[PDB]
Amino acid sequence: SKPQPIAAANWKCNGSQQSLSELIDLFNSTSINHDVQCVVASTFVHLAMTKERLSHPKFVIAAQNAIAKSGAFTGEVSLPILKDFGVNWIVLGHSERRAYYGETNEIVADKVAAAVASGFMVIACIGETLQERESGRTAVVVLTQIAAIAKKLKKADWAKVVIAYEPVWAIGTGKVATPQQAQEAHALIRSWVSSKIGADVAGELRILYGGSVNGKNARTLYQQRDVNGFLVGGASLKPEFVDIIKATQ
Amino acid sequence: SKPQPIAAANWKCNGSQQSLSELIDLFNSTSINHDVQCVVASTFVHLAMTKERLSHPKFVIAAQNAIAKSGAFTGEVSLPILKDFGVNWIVLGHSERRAYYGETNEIVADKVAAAVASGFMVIACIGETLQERESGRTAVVVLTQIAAIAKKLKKADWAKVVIAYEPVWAIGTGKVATPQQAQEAHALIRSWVSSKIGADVAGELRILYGGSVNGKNARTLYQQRDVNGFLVGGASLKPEFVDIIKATQ
Repeated sequence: SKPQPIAAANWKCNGSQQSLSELIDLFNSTSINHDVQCVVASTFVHLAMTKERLSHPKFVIAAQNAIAKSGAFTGEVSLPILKDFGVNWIVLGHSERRAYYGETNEIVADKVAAAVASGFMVIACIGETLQERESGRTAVVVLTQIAAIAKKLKKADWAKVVIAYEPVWAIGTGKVATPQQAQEAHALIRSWVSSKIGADVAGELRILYGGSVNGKNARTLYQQRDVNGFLVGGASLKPEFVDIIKATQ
Repeated sequence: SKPQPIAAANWKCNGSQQSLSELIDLFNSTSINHDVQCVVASTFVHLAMTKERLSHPKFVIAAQNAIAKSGAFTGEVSLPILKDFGVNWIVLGHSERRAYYGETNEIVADKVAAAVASGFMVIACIGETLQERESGRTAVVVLTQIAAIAKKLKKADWAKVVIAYEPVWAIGTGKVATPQQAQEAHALIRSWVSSKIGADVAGELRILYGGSVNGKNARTLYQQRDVNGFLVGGASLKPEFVDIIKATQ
């Protein structure tokens, strides 16, 4: 059995009014006949356009990032401002933020906890780099990451967490991940949850894959045992995203 | 003579729909009988609300931050997305970003240049810390900062630049800046522009003060020779901001 799958569009730092309104239009015309939760994470700027125009009832909108408290933090957006704006989903600890914007395990854990304390649904990203994969440190790394997040949550909190596995080693490295490798990483995450938190938490937990998914490979990836959906990059800006959602049947 | 003054509200990481719509309402009811350019810099989230509801023709809206190019930079907003959204003003290199988010002189300079290349009006922030003020390194520091920005611009570009002086040494340190000290820092900036760029550029350049301004001290500060307005923090969330604008007469 699988828990309810998730198809999440990570638009990243992209979009214009025209192009995004067109995409939201396709989305609104789409028949989604099964139980999938579709999630659109736009830039802070486009949240209002998005919120207003996406009318399809299988789609929720999400923010790509946030900080815990409001205040003197010029240029940043806090969880409280997001909640007031009526945004209940968030992406946290994405690899790009970990690589470029100084987010350590500890910072991610803290944000996830704040988000969780305020009532958000979080997609928490984890993943190891090339050097880590190569020296055979995959399990150590990913589990070290998960445990940092886990260290801040209560068992009940897991109901609001969704984990996304990013194969950093294969993103921009000229390396390629196979479905089997994706499965081997997700099975590692899920066993840890099982032993450490509980087979109850472990069986309900969604684990999304966040490597390269396109409409061609999506189905083979979803077919794997421990894959519950996708955190999609590039293809989420294309009509092809529709094929990715259909792949979670 | 003074160039046209600027009253800039830096809302920082703050605001809710209700409180901000109330504030924008006061702003819309306000008689501003002289030549001042009022600038409201809200969070990325509130840009649309702001843009829609501020109808007063002496006010422009601005973003608190941005990165140069669109792309795979989860959680960030680029200049091109801002322009498409119709935002032509930006705050860059604010002290909070320099202290917390890794912005060096060089990063600031690059952003200012991109912004300028795309047609924005930039308020570029500069300022020295306590340690710097204390060891008597004020001139070295500030001028080092300005020169980094200046190194990337063409003389014509100065028409889009506004400089804000932040007395970092006096922000959260328990130290207090006097109007005379503010004047001594602005005169230093302006002389540098004069010698280095041209007395033409120097005489048209707005230099805003960005320390603590409230409605009580604003007039004494504006009275100084080289002060052309304010980059206001805290008081910009209060009705008192109206008194600050009136102070630039």
